[PDB]
Amino acid sequence: TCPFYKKIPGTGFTVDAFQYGVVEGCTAYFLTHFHSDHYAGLSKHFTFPVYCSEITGNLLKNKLHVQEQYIHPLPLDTECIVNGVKVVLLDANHCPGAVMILFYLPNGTVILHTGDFRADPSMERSLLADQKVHMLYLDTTYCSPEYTFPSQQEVIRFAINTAFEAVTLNPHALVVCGTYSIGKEKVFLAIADVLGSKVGMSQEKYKTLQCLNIPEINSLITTDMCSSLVHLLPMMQINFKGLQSHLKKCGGKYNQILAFRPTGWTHSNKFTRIADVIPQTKGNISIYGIPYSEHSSYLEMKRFVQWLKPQKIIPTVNVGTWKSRSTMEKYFREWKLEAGY
Ligand code: NI
Repeated sequence: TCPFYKKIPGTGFTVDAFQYGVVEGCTAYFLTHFHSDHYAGLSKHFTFPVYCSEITGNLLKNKLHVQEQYIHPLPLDTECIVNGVKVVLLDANHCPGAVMILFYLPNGTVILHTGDFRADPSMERSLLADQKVHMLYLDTTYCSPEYTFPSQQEVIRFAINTAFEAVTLNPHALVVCGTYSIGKEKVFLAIADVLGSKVGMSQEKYKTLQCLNIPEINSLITTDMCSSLVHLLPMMQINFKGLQSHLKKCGGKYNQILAFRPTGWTHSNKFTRIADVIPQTKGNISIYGIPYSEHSSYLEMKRFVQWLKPQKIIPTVNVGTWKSRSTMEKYFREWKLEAGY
């Protein structure tokens, strides 16, 4: 049965609700982004209207074989009308194609659903600036003050500098980057760019990336692993055994692996700046865990909400324990008292 925080009141709409069969009273299903926890249940047999971004639509058609007639892509930053309700899709600064949704209800209520997001001050100058929001359904993934992390830019600078130095010192080193879903493409693309290489990957992963419009993609990615010194592997293979084996598969082209595991958060951020990060090493294999997040830090989230000043906040993450729920509600109270709303 569909939870309440996936239902938009005063509409026949749901958000990221495909794993519950036919939702009672749902006339249109919105999908914020192409991550499995959100799309789970879509397939070729789906025959209700799905509203999403252009990129998300491309992925629905090609990867899941959803039929074209049921896919309704909307342009960003554009007032559109769905079953008589004005809607706008806004960039969520999450993975490619990820959106937030603004709903303008017939009675005058305005609702923002963030989907998954990484709050940024650039959002303070989109269509949000111009009006009040009565209800915010908020991505609360990292809603606690221990979750502090660097900017994506600082993390990429660290990665590029590390990889460039390693391959310069040993031209026979291979760089590996882990992946488990779309998102975090900048990690591997920025590395390949500095080394003068393409990123080699499986045919299935190549086809996924080709679905995303990213300009100059024929230009940065390939299925020819032999001609590439940056390889993309499943995140599960980013460990000493998986990587020893990969190295075996390369037929003596390389004698060393430097691997990156972009993670959300790790407790080393509580004690260590980006510049201080060091690898785990075993033989000729080093693994760096880097804090590349596509979700708001605590402070990013706090600033977004104190700017927006919603009348009611509905959390969409960490809602399953009484202790988590209580903790988040206590922060929301603080934020409201400090900002004067
Ligand atoms: Ni996500």
